Amino acid sequence: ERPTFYRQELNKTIWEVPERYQNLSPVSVCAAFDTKTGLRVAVKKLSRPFQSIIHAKRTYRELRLLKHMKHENVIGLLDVFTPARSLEEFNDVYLVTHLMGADLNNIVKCQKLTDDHVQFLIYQILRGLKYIHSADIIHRDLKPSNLAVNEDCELKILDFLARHTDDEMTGYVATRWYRAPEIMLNWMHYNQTVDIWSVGCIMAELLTGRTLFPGTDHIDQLKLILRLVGTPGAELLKKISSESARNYIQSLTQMPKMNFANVFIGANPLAVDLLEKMLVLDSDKRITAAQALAHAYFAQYHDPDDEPVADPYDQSFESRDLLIDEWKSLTYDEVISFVPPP
Ligand SMILES: C[C@@H](CS(C)(=O)=O)Nc1n[nH]c2nc(Oc3ccc(F)cc3F)ncc12
Repeated sequence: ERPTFYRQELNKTIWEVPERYQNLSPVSVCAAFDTKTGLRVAVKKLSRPFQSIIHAKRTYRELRLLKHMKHENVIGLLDVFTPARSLEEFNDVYLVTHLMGADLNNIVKCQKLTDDHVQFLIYQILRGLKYIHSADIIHRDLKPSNLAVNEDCELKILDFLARHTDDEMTGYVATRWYRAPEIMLNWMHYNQTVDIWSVGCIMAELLTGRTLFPGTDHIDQLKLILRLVGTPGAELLKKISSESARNYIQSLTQMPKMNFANVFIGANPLAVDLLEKMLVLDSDKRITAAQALAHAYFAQYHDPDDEPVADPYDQSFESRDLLIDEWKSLTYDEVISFVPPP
């Protein structure tokens, strides 16, 4: 049956939530206490979820994605609710997940982590990614700020969705530093391995305490990337479906791949080897999450029987054109059909 809701203004926003959620505090996301489960939770009220087709579809997309994700190392949905009693009244959507303490930045904080810390942290990211990728879902925007960790260094992947504007990808910004070159410059139709590029950047940063490719702009970042991994070979150049981008790439003086052991001085030789396998220019040749988990660097964490894959994820809706009310009705069904985890 329908729980009792109570009203409360917070972010100059009127929040109407079930009584079970108490002590709401702005952190449009609020920290709260779930009296039913005893969990500290984050409650997110979507703003204008059905204002346009694009926005309505995005609301549907986020809910579908969150409802599907059932893995230790991936953000899960604890609850989803609306104060509405019917489709006609339906206008607001609230999403509930675990309140995560801090992100990966707060932990790195300009400092080198121990090799054991790096092992454990990257292991969990790859474990989550294997899961995510097995459902043919690409994160597309993995960075330290989308990786939440608790006191015990237990990690969850957040975000996934919305996507950054051209303005916020411009200049000296962490929003672009972990992005694979093929997606940063739209070289081609990208695949799941864009995320592996991002993991390599993250891992290097955990090892050195420094951003791997802190480009001041797209062009500066590419030069930083190509200095490390070398300029593309003929094989890759053919794969760059963009004639314009291909032509610019060929304007650059050729450079060989650097010695990673000389770049990551003092680092575990197994970490160096993994980095070389993640940070490959040609995305076809990048190591996958499943393959990376079997790499000797994770010997003390790897367990083939404790690295689950996801149930199939039906994302046919992505290529579907619908009206606002149709995306809305679909979103409503998803809210109403939600079943809480054990
Ligand atoms: C405060 C923050 C610090 S942090 C980890 O981002 O640095 N911590 C968080 N823990 N959980 C979170 N969730 C969201 O957004 C949601 C996403 C999906 C939902 F179902 C519900 C949400 F509220 N935002 C932040 C956090």
